Amino acid sequence: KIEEGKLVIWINGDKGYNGLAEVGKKFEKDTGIKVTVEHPDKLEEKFPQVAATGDGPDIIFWAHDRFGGYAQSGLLAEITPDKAFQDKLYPFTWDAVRYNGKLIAYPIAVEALSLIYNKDLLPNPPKTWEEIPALDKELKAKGKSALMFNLQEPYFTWPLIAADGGYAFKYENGKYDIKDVGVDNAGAKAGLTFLVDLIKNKHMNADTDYSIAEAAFNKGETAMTINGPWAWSNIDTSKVNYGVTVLPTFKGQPSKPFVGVLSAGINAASPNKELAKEFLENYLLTDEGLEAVNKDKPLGAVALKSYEEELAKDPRRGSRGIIAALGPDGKPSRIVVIYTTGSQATMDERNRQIAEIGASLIKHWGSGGGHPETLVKVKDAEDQLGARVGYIELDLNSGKILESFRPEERFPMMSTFKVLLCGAVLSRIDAGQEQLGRRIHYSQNDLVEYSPVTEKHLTDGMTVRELCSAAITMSDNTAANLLLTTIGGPKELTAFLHNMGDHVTRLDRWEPELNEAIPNDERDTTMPVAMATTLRKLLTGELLTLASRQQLIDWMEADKVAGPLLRSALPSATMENAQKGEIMPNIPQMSAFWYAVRTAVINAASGRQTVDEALKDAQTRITK
Ligand SMILES: [Zn+2]
Ligand SMILES: [Zn+2]
Repeated sequence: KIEEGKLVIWINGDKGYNGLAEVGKKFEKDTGIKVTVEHPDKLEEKFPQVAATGDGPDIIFWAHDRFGGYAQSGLLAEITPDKAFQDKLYPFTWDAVRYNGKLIAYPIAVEALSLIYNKDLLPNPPKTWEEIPALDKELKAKGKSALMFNLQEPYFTWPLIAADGGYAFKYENGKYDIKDVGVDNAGAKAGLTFLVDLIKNKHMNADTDYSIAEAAFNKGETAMTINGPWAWSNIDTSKVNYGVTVLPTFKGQPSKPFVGVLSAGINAASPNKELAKEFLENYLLTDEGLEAVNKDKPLGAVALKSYEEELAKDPRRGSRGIIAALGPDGKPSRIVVIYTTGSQATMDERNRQIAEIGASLIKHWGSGGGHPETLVKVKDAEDQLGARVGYIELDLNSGKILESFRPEERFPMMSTFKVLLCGAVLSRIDAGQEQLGRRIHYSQNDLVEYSPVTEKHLTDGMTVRELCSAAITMSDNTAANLLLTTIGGPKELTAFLHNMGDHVTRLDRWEPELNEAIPNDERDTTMPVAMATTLRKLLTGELLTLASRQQLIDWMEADKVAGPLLRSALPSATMENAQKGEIMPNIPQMSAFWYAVRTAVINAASGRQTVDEALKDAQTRITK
């Protein structure tokens, strides 16, 4: 059935098939094997048909989502690359091509929508979705519009719908639960409501599809569009002075686009599995291989770290203190605490220094922790910032201090107290005294400075779960106060810590007053060693349940990713949108998702159905 002795490749017409062919000639010269590149019609639908009969191409290129439907039947082969190669790619790209611990494909490129804006019409793009209506009113006066994108398809509309808590299918442990769908939740409804209101207020049109949006932006008629790298060439051709940036926020939370991982899967019926893995590992997944493909058709962002760093260069309220659990894709094994002080340093300077300590930590991981170089970088941090730095690196399992610097001096906790706060919250949940979905209502007066999520939920309210997430990940100050009120205030948090053996850490004040940090003021302070030990008691033992531990870990993970610690260690517009987005579920049940959600959006857009009933009907359709 399948030719013995040569490689046949199936890649889509929109992708750089001619660029992959040049890599095919680079392999042909070195080995002496005829590399064929074919682009047939409906290749993602033809592959289930051909591979089932013991036939088909050796290597298939497609987004990872359909690849789950091949691993179920048995059409894809297991992938065995060494860590010497698995390190060269991003840790999340592999988790997109995993089915039951197995590896079914090599990740090549990452696809995610981004905000594209005309620099001539709009030099400074909006940071939030909420400011777009008033910006559209500004631009209509000049015969232009603010934003035009494909409203017909769920994929283009999802980033906004999912932003405030929407999801396709729940991912827990590793398996996607086909019964837990989040297209019906309050977050999804708020998201769709905003879109519908944009349509109702005539900032957008219900008829706008892919070609109407693309032509309107490329002709300079609209200031913004929403698209992926597959559209970049048409804009280059159009000669519009354009930038690509992070999608706007909605209710203080990032837009949540679907993440496609263009992947190269090896056919299970193929007799050339080893011959294909050589071409993919040693030829394609190199700087030179990706170069040829990216030249033919821009891939956007790539799976190979060395080449993404090069592409990221293309021109087209922070943390004084930090707390992090590292080695996280598997159970975290280390706690890091760092505090910076003084009124001299800018946040960019603070962030730069924290990143350098982070970069130093990852460099010497698995070496046993506490490498002399990292202590040098910490001392260098105190130096450059012109004020005391506190630091501790702790092994989560042993409780052993791997490194310390000013471990027993007091430092203002500031935003780091919020993890301890939500630790107390989850403790009341475990006991039956609290529910993560209990909604809390509040007024304008409750709002303090630096409250990006809470200030957009005045009419809606917020669940305890949303408050903890906003407090930790978005550092929402009002959120922390509202959570403090639930447990009884700063004295109760202090009482909670003393009851679990931490007699150092103290919270005395509310937000924003707890942030002021008067020199040597002992209010709202901790020690690096106190904080790390307390964090350890919360993340090990029986102080929280497994479910609560995992949730505390998951809040901290998003905080660590959004923060400075990992910036210089593992650093694009496509990539940054993908990092805050949703990995597209690799199940055939996704077909039911696409059908129902498309119907829901066109019905809510037209006024055929209300937003509530349109998404209820969609939810019913999925879980049927
Ligand atoms: Zn919300
Ligand atoms: Zn005490």
